[PDB]
Amino acid sequence: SMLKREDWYDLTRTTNWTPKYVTENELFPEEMSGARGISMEAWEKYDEPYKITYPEYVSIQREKDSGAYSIKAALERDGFVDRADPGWVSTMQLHFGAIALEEYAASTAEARMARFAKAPGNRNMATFGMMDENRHGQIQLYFPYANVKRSRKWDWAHKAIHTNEWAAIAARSFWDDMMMTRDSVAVSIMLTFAFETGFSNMQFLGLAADAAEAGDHTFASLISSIQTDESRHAQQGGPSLKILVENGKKDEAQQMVDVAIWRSWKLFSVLTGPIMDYYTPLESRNQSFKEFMLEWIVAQFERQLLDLGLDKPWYWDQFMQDLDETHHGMHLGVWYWRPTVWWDPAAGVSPEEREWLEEKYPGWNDTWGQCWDVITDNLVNGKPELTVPETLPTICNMCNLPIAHTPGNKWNVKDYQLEYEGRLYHFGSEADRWCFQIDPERYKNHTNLVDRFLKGEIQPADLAGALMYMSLEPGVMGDDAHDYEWVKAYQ
Amino acid sequence: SMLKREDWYDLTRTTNWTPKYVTENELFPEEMSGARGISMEAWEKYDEPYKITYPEYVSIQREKDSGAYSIKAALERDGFVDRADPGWVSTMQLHFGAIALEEYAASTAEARMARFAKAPGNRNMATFGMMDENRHGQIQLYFPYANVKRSRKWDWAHKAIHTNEWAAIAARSFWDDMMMTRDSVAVSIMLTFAFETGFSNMQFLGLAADAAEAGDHTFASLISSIQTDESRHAQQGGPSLKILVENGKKDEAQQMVDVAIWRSWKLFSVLTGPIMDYYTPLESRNQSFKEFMLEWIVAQFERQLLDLGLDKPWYWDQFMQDLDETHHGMHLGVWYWRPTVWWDPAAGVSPEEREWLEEKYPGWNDTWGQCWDVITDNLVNGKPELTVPETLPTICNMCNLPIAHTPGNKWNVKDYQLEYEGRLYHFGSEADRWCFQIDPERYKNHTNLVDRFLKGEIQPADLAGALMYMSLEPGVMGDDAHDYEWVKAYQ
Amino acid sequence: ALKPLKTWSHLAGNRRRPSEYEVVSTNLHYFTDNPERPWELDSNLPMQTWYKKYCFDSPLKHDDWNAFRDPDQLVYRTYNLLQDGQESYVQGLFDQLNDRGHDQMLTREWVETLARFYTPARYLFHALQMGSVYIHQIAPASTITNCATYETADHLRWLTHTAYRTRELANCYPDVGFGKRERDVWENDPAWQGFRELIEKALIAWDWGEAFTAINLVTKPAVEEALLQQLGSLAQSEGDTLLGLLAQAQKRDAERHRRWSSALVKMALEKEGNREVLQKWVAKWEPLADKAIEAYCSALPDGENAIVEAKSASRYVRQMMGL
Amino acid sequence: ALKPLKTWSHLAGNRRRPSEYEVVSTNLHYFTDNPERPWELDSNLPMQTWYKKYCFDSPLKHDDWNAFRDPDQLVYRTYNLLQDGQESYVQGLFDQLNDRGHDQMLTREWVETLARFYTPARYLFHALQMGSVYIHQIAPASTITNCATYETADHLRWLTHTAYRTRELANCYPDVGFGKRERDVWENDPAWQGFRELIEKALIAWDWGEAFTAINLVTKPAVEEALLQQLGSLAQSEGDTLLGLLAQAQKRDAERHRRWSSALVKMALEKEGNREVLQKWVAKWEPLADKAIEAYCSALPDGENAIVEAKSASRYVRQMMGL
Amino acid sequence: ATFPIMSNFERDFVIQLVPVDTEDTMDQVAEKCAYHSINRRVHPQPEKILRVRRHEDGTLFPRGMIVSDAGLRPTETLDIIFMDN
Amino acid sequence: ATFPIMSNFERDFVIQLVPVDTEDTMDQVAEKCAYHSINRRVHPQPEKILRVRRHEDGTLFPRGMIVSDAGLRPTETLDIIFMDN
Ligand SMILES: [Fe+3]
Ligand SMILES: [Fe+3]
Ligand SMILES: [Fe+3]
Ligand SMILES: [Fe+3]
Ligand SMILES: [O-]
Ligand SMILES: [O-]
Repeated sequence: SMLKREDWYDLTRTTNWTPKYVTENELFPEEMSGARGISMEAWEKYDEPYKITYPEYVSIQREKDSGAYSIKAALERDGFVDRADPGWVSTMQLHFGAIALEEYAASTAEARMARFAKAPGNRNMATFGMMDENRHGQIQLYFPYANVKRSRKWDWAHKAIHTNEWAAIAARSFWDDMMMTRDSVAVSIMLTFAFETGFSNMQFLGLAADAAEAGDHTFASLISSIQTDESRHAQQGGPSLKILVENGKKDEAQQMVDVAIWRSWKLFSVLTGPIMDYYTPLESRNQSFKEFMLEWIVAQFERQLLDLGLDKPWYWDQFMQDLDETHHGMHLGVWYWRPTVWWDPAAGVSPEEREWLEEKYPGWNDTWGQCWDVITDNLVNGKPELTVPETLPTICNMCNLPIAHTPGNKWNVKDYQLEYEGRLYHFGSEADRWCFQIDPERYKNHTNLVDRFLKGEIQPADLAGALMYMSLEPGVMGDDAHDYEWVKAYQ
Repeated sequence: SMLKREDWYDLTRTTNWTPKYVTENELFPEEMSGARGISMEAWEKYDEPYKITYPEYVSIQREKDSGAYSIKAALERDGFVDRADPGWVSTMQLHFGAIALEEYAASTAEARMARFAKAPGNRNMATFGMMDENRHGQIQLYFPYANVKRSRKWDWAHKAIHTNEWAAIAARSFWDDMMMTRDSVAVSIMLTFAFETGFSNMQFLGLAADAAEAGDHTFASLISSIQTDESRHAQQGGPSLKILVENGKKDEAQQMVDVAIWRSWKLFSVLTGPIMDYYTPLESRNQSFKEFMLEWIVAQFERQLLDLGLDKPWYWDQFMQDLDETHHGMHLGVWYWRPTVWWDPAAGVSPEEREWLEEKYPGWNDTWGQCWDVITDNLVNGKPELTVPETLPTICNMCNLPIAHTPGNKWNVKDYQLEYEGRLYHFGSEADRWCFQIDPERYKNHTNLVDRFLKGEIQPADLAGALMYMSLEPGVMGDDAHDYEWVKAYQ
Repeated sequence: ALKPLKTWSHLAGNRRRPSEYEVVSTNLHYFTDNPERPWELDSNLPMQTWYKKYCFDSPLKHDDWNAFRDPDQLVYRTYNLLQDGQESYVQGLFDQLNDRGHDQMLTREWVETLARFYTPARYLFHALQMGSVYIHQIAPASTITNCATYETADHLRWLTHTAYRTRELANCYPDVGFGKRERDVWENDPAWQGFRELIEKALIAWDWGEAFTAINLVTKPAVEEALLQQLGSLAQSEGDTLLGLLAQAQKRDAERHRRWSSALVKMALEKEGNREVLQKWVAKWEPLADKAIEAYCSALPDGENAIVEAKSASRYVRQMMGL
Repeated sequence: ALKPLKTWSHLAGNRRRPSEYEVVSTNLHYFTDNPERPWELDSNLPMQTWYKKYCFDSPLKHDDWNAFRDPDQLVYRTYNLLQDGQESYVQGLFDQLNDRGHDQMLTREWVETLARFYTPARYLFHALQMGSVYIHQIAPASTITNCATYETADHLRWLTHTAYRTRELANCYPDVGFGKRERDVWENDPAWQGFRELIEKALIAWDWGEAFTAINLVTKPAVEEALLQQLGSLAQSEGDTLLGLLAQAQKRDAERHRRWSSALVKMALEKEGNREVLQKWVAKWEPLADKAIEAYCSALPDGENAIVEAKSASRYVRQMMGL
Repeated sequence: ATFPIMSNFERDFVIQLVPVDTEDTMDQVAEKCAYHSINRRVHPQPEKILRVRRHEDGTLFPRGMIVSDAGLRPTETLDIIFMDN
Repeated sequence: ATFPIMSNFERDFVIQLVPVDTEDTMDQVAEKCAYHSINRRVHPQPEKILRVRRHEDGTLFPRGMIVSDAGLRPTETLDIIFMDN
């Protein structure tokens, strides 16, 4: 007979001891552990609410890969990818480049808690996390690999994060901040709580739904399988937050949350927002990016924060507001500067699309619509050259994204500048600037692409030079997703 | 360390002994074993060319069901079945009703060799066969079960073989003859050699290809998985045939082959032929049913028969010829009598379809085309009542299928009658009649549907009575697959 | 028009939504639709006669055998999940005890015992496989047949362990004749002739109910207690840990066969007269089983105690069903 | 325009079509793209400094660490196929020996030995898990990191067996204090302090190459010979068959960790000066391992022979790589 | 007087069950057969005359012969062919 | 004389890099900015005049002031707004 799990589980994580041959601070250096003056004994109250053990893990997970790899092989020959809507193909190419290697990096992040956390339960859960992101990294490489002979853009699933292309820098900027360069407790707050539980869990759910609506079952299955792994390590930051609040640290805990939610939101506004509201064909659109954010992301944070003894971040109302705006900007930026990315951006501004956009966001046409009026007239009138850029845009020094906002009849584009130690920084929002101000030694000598351009680091020092600098050539440089088909609606 | 299979395999099938407490004829009754005067020692040369052992089986097969059931669950919600071409839906409904329970019956057939065969290798291979058809039976029930709330026709996946509907009688007529009512050696010849190796192996391959071409991956995966099980027990009849020829029995062996190939061909001409050439949309048609038969079925038998020391059956040339004809008849029969089946038959005689039919079968329009001219004119001219029947057709007393053939400008419909012991039998071909003549005690008092009708066994004794007798009601009774859409091509 | 149903027509109005098991296993035999003409051919064919006589005319009677339900509820898919698990374990044992040099550590005396008492079981196990495969093809309902299908694969499973361990033993003790000698032991060793007779005779009981009783209720209990329980406890105490474990692993299969036989018996007892029928068949066969157990166990060490234990444990199986 | 390639750009022109392994494991770390600023933030951040110092400035040097290849070629998918197999076997053992009453049959003396020599290994095994998880996060190439990932799950695998068997032992011998006493044994038993010191000290060697050597080439060989090889042969001869088997099953993991460490060492030897570097690190740590093995094995039965055997078998591992 | 026969209509594709009367003329047999073939799957030939021959051996029945006198076995198969005499 | 600034063009959606000269007038700054916004994403307003104010504090530069005298930090962000004076 076998024991019930309940009966022996605690012994798996009864693994703390009082070092003798070396010191506690030597075995658990503060810069890696982040124990924060709170004692081993107090970290031992850490109690993960979803428990699992080695034999359960390897068993359940062999079952997941079996199914997912089996779905893949069964559908491989039908090559759905050759007849998918190109807004969808693009969606996949962006997902794989931005995510594959960051997922794999997340295993080191988990390895950070596995060695360095003073909570034994945290250390074991992180080991499974480590295993998990090894899975997400590997599979999210195996999948797009099916497609290398179709286009060089698929090579970017591997190559992206190895490049100085702007989106990639933005990506590393976020992840390195969140998970690669913080102490253990901080990783558990900023990554597993704020990002994974806060965003990527509901996002992956929605993305599988979308994939299925697009008739792409290989990818729907891929995403949907990854997602079932999430909560098992996503759970990790909650118990940390409790310990920090129950002891002397509501403020330290608070401040990390404020930082991780804002930084996540920003990445999410360039990577997911545009997709929902512009690449997804009109008639597949279940709900708007603002709606999605309100139903599935925002009320959930409020719940969690209330339940942990924390407050809404200072910027919350501003966040609320920016749901009407940020991502429209991010989309216009990406489409306008499309040769600078590795997928084809979908314009998504046909007449029908535009009345959808106006239902979901009243004011759209008399703000965002204007820039698009000009773009459109230009393509109708045979001036396509005025729809691609001759300069760089100003990049935020925190999120490494263009500084944009509301154009047209309610113009409101602001720059949240800061002079610090003889240098001028640029910020896309009050929050991005505040992230820097609370911890300037963390960001101080970093340089964004514009900085680099201006410093002579990009040579030749013109647009073709920045293309080379970003590893982009014809073949991968993005163009209009639907090859300008939607222009015919206007002649 | 583990042994190599090669090293211990023979010990798994070293299981023959010389009974003492009972007699050899008592343990192996001739009517079940069919040892045929050939000794235990001579049956022991039986050597299956594809070997497998218990741990390999349960391992490999857990892998197959995992994938197949996983594909099913992943695609369930997309409900492809609600937007599949109705010629395809029909194809599936016919497949499930005619096959599910016959596959499950095949396990008893395998159980026949497992207990009763004097070749130990045969007895073990049959055990795996037994396992296999348990799998084919079960899964081919689990699958259509997803679809019970869509139409009562799906209930026929279970109910068909329980009914006296004519197709079902035809089915039982074939299977019971082939595998349920013969001695062990005979089952191994007539089922695994002639039918499984001869027909159903290449057929299932083609049907998976078709399913995939139709964008039905659940079913493509289903069929394709079943098929990978086939050769492991399909192999069984070959070694039997060798033993019989190497000892005094080329004629007995010959005659069973002649019988099983003709009986299979007939069933295949009503169940597969019509599908290939008429339900499959025109532009999915990889090749004709005649072509398929020539490439994949006929040259293969010639090969096998030559390699075993056997000859081509007496009817071979006739078989060759009938490839131009039999199934067109079978299709016209099924469509014309469509309320008598449990799927919707596809007419498949649009202008485009008809010029395809004329490329593949020169003479089609000036023979088969004529009946269809009349059907068509009638539907154009608002006389749909002349396209459904007011009588039964003459049924063959061997294959339990209508007696039909070439109509129109080269009329050639023949009846191969026989008076035997004061009763008149009807036969659809020289071969069907000959099957009866070589072994009349096997078929003598059976009655086909027409017999039954004429004997007063069907009451009320009219068409509505035969509907009840066949368990058919509105809901399941077949109509034109595409609801007569193709009639518009003619007005 | 007829409405689409929630489930198969033959299952509608069950209150509880039918399980996978019920969906793929029930009401599948069609030969029982026409007790006068089982098969769609002439009604005097020998097979017509065989089924009428041995299935339909059995004294063991029920109005609705299709109501039978495996308590383990096995289907192919879950049979192979269970058995792949149990095979990773057994093949694991084989791999790792080899690695350890386990066969080298056994004493000559024990090796001699294996050749006599263990190896030749490949015949007895193949003959159960034949026994159970016959119940399959003659039983009156698919759910009965299915239990017998999976039990027949277990029987092959055991033949297979024995075939395997037999090479390993031959490889380790080449002079003993493992693999060559078993037929003559099966055929001529007094220790085997109790069983050999039991099984040869039970192999020609064609009536489905008498086959079930003779194979499942009588022979199996006796083979299991003698070859798994007794030789296994012996194995363990003589230093054969592999066979002590192997044997206990196979007894898992046996306990499952017992659970379904017991459920069948339980169902047969709903009808007046069946207990007497079953009790009568048991009395005809029990004496051959007693003989089997006597001739086998008496030649073992501590022989007489093995006989008392095997006799009473196998009787216990039947006592528990109410027989 | 750039042409679609046959494989990843970083793999093109390999002659042989890249394996699954090569496709999902190679060239994945991006922190090594800018040795001067690993992370996309300020270059003076403490983590920037940690990686520069402990990864980039390691004396163990190679121009292309990305060329490293697991000889076992493990990926997540095949790691879980292997380990599910090996776990069906071990969980199988646990289930079936319980059923047998195996823990009841052990002698008091042996039970006392388990509490002292076996149970407290949960600390030593958790500390290897920490050890290997650190190599993961500091190693210079993804294929190195991966070996260390799967090894860290094995280490958890072993902690888990021990945690499990520890309840079963507490359940069977409630007076002994299994599960309550291990910390004080780990902390205060002279038999453990050799290892405790070895592992506490090796746990703060931050340099990636010195961590690899101290954990994989020195501590592991010594923990494995002492706790798996020696306590397991002992277990078997004292009648603990479960632990004799359990321990041999875990040594499968250890042999795999050895195969990749050996491959790494083999690769490091392509460069002049690395042998000396590795040899130097070994000399610093070997004396702590010797002490570990002495303090543990000397307190065992036949103590001195266990020390000679464990010493020489663990040295053998290193000798075979050319060290 | 009701008597079963099997009708093999010229230019049809199928032999069929056709109940006739024992008092019917060949002409009346042919008419009860056409019902199931003409304007269903065979085009009328009104220039022509429907004749009845026994299928097994090709014997031609006069138009005016009644079923009663033809010597048919129940269920016997009959050719129904187009002629001008 | 080449001097970087960040151009926040009225009714555009994005601030952008615009290299100007230190000898340029505000008018000439505004013209080098419009190049990147007018008829790309902003509609000309030829009834109007393009003016330059400092973004941080809203100071308005006369049309005729040169970059040299404006007191700008390299990269300083400038509003380019439509007025009639
Ligand atoms: Fe992940
Ligand atoms: Fe995650
Ligand atoms: Fe099959
Ligand atoms: Fe088959
Ligand atoms: O995850
Ligand atoms: O099959």
